[PDB]
Amino acid sequence: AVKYYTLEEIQKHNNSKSTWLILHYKVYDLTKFLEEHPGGEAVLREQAGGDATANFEDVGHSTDARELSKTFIIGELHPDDR
Ligand code: HEM
Repeated sequence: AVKYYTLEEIQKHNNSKSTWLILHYKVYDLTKFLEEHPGGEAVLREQAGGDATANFEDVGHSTDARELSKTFIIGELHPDDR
């Protein structure tokens, strides 16, 4: 099965308690990854609650980075909001 979230729900997760963002229609919970991110936590908090796909691809993340990102997926963006 798969859990779907709306943009309205995702937008709420951008505080000190929770940080979610969207990448390629998938929802990632990066709350506990903030301090481990090689690119820093500031670049993640700025995109929190929205779609960061372009910025993610813009810096050109490596294969290892993409493989690791999969562990943070909690669902997908609801089809109606795509
Ligand atoms: C899905 C979560 C993400 C993971 C697992 C992740 C992981 C990493 C890793 C492992 C690196 C080191 C270089 C590499 O291996 O490519 C990196 C660098 C970087 N990341 Fe991310 N990243 C994520 C999301 C993002 C997002 C959404 C942004 C921007 C909006 C971002 C901005 C950067 C920046 C600025 C660097 C530095 C690149 C450089 O110095 O060339 N990352 N990230």
